[PDB]
Amino acid sequence: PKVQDVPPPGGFPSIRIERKLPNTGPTGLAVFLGFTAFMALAVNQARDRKSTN
Amino acid sequence: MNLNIIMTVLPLLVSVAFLTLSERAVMGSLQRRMGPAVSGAFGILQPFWDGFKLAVKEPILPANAAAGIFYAAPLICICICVASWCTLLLTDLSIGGLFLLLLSSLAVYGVLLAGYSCNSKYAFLGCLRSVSLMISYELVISVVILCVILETRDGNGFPCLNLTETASQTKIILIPAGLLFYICSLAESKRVPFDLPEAEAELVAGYNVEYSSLGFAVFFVAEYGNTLLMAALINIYFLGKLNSALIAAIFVSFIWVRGTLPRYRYDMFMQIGWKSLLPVALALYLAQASLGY
Ligand SMILES: CCCCCCCCCCCCCCCCCCCC(=O)O[C@H](COC(=O)CCCCCCCCCCCCCC)COP(=O)(O)OCCN
Repeated sequence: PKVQDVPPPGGFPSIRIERKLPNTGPTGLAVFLGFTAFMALAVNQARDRKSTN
Repeated sequence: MNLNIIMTVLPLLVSVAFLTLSERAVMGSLQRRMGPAVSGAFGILQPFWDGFKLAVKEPILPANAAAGIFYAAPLICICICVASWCTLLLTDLSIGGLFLLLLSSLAVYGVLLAGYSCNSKYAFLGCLRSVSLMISYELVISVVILCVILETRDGNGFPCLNLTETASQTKIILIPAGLLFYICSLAESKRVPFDLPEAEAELVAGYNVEYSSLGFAVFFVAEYGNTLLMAALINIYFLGKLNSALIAAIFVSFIWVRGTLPRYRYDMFMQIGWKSLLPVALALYLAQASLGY
């Protein structure tokens, strides 16, 4: 009939089409510093074990 | 004999069945599906249906293959899995983990024999590819074990590889070697990243696909059993005393990594094992050796 599916008056609200770049976070240097610290702690634990044994 | 063997074998069978159920339960959860619900209500009984049904299916007479080797391949795998678990839980063998390494080098035979049964020109290459992967990542596992033995000493100070003594202390120094042990364990179980088979095996290139009865059943059960053994070894060596929860968690981790990572091509994984994993494991070995006693 005279009533058909027509877009609502004023149009539809805007949508997002483009991609979102989310590459934020931890990087290489922090991992290196953390690994270095963990390795030092491991070396200390190793020495303590090797002496007690 | 001893009553302990019953107390080891029965838990392995139950656990392997629920390992198979877990594999799909996790994959469904990752893909917004649900655990199988038509087999029963709780879902506890889902694997038993598959095994019992596989028993019912009519046997197929062997074709153009030696009967002995065909029967032998399941027996070999079902023997290696049993010996491994029973030497992991019920023995005091000073070099017990070295024995486990030997038992893992014998898993190559089952794949090879299965390939031989096909006797196809394509299948000869396909089996050679699988065995190449297993031997290549077994070398790396051996180097990692060498790293494990430098840090493992007993109360009397005697160097050894007793699973109870390596388990007794947790050493954070070894964690760099545990990552390599975990990647190699993925490779030895032919998980997705190192799952060369699936792409080649869509067509009948050759594999355990030939069996379709009690023979096929044991292979799949053994596959999960080996994966669980690797999880136990990762726990016993790098994560302290044996914990059932940890073994299950490591298996779940295997499934998670499987899901999240695409497979590799033949050349790529083998190039990773020779020119990436092996130099890293050698550097970790030399570093641990140079740290000293
Ligand atoms: C840098 C610090 C400076 C100090 C020097 C120390 C050197 C590092 C020593 C630390 C020991 C830990 C090393 C971790 C293992 C990684 C091995 C090396 C990394 C690597 O080369 O990348 C790829 C190997 O990883 C892979 O891709 C294997 C496949 C991975 C699939 C399965 C992954 C499982 C999850 C990861 C393990 C996590 C455990 C618990 C979840 C090769 O690839 P490439 O071709 O790019 O390199 C070739 C480029 N010419």
